[PDB]
Amino acid sequence: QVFRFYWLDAYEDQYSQPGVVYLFGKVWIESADAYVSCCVSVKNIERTVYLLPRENRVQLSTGKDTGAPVSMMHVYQEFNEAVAEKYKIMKFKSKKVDKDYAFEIPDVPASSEYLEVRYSADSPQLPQDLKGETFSHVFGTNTSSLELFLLSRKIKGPSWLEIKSPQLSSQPMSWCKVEAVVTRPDQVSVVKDLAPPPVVVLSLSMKTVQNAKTHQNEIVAIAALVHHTFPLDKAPPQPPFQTHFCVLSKLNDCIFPYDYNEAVKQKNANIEIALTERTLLGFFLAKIHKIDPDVIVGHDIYGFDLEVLLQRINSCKVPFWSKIGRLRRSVMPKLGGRSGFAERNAACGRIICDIEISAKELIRCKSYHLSELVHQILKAERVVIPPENIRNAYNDSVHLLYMLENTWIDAKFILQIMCELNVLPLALQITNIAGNVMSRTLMGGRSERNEYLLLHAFTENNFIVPDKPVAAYAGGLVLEPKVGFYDKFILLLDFNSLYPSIIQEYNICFTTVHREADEIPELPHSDLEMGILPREIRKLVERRRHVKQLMKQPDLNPDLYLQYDIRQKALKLTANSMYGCLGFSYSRFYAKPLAALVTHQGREILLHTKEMVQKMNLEVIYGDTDSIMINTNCNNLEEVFKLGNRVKSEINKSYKLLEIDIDGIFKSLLLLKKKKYAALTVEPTGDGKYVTKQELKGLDIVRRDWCEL
DNA sequence: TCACGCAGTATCCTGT
RNA sequence: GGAUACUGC
Ligand SMILES: Nc1nc2c(ncn2[C@H]2C[C@H](O)[C@@H](COP(=O)(O)OP(=O)(O)OP(=O)(O)O)O2)c(=O)[nH]1
Ligand SMILES: [Mg+2]
Ligand SMILES: [Mg+2]
Repeated sequence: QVFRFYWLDAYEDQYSQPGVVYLFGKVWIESADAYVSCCVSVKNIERTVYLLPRENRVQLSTGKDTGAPVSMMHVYQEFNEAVAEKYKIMKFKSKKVDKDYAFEIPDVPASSEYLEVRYSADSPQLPQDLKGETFSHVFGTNTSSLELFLLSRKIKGPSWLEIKSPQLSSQPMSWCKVEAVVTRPDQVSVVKDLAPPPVVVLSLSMKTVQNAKTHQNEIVAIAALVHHTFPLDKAPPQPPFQTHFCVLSKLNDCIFPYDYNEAVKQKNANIEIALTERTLLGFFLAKIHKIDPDVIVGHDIYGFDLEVLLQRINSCKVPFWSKIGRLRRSVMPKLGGRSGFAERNAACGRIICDIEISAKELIRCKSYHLSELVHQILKAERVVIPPENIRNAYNDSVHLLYMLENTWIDAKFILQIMCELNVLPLALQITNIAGNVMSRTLMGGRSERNEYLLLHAFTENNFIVPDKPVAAYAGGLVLEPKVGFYDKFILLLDFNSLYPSIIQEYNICFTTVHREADEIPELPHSDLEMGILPREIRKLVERRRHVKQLMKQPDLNPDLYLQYDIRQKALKLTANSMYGCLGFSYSRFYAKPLAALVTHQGREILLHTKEMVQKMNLEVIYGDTDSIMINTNCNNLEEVFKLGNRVKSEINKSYKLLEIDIDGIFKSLLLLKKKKYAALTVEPTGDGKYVTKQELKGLDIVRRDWCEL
């Protein structure tokens, strides 16, 4: 009876079905002794709102303070008599909860006794600014259903969930193989310490042609590579694809060169030849339904691939468009909108991986075209089929087969790139750390991840989170450089996780600093307890540190090492974003004061460090917001290292959690301008010997807007 | 429906 | 005064 399944994606429709969340994932079946797709519909996720009592009764804001003390009974009576009837709410359940609060709404105390009202999602929605006579504010009016489910059930990222007493479905509701319905959200729980299951993956590449008359792109070939046991916690499987399927359709005008039959006969039996685009799209939809991939990967999938797929399906009236997704629906989502949210909805329940977004997030390249990505990652050369030659290729069997094989090779390249960067395992790790949905993580961006991280952190610690929204401050300090050429060892001292360590050390948090709705707030007292933001930051930092320790293992494979490096970078960025969102205008946690303070402290720190170095009678020639370059004026490497250690210790002696380390020893330096220099980093091998590696920072030579020559 | 912060260097244009 | 790029942290 207990349904144990691994959940990968969640989809909700705020307008069609209120209070229903469609989780999708994998379940284990002994009859087939394998893993099959499952769709669980959590129902009746009741709206929860919090009412804040007033200290003194106010005559509907007309007579102002009246002097009558207000208790929870007064608030409940006011809600039951006036608000409920006015806004057409039939049935609700109310209780009292003591909750804390520290955010950007004034007159809301730190810890207050709120009245929590729970009522179905079918009823209307109370206004945000609703003010009565006993309560001064209402929180949670527009909270989404998925957010409520995830936060209430403490679900963070893909994981194993147990459902008690599942129910079947009166009629089919999904294209999966197993379905269940949960009548309450309390029946779903998370079970920890279990391995992720394998997930099917389909890498697809399309080749189209632009019909000038309609200016609409028409599909002529599709290729797909499918793996049925792709892991989410281990290295990619070699080879990266198990099976494949290719479909080729004749254009609306041209005809085959009277030899396609023999060509396909002698080539292979896995190529399906169709005569009309309708048949091609139908066969593709049927194949997608049969394979049932949990991850669909491609290049420009959000931009061109899926948009053109849906457009052609609509134009050709191909039956059963919903096969492209995992939920059976009648009305297509509206074509348009920013990014690919319409495309995401069209493929609801199926994770979509655009290697362009992941490449932009993970690595840096001059261009993110497929050719450049293959050149830089896989180190291979990809041939390009001119757009004007695809149409003319329908004149010989050899050329058409070559076109189809080119599409196949493009799909293989996409899958190989996906495997190389560890897009999927890294996405899973980031999602688990943050707590968002995996599709959101793979769509790119940083705001959502930190938003959900802080949401979970605050909800777990008995807080009322804000309501979703419906050069502004000083930054770092860049010391004036002594531009020139230095032929002696240059010692670079860099701080470790500067801003996160500042947040931890000085205890900068929402609940610690006293903000007032553009001046730098005072540092919080040292007699308080560590807040939520510091603790979370610490966690992230520790994760990164552990990864670095792994990177330090001796005799490690190159590729694996690189992977670890990428991971480190990701985590660092996450922490930095946890800082930066504090000054993000459109963030759910806009706390510009706090961020300002952070930066200010950083500046102070740098200043102090510089002063100390000068008190040691050394020379300081550069520094960018956490670093100092010292002209050792020496040529004995060992001695330089000694000095490093010395100053390092000295600096550390002033701080508890902050740390400074030797970020590099430059044999020679060419310091041109602020944030523009070159050097020969010294990597010691042992016995006093060392190798030199060229390093450039900010020079035009490392910019993409100049001719390669 | 979206989207991390700020400091800094380089190039180019201002008619109806 | 403005506009367009992309480095640094
Ligand atoms: N908001 C934001 N801030 C950043 C980003 N990159 C760097 N910073 C800021 C915050 C960092 O604490 C500060 C110091 O830069 P670093 O590159 O030396 O990183 P950090 O010291 O945090 O760690 P590390 O020296 O690599 O161990 O610069 C970023 O991508 N976003
Ligand atoms: Mg640093
Ligand atoms: Mg000026």
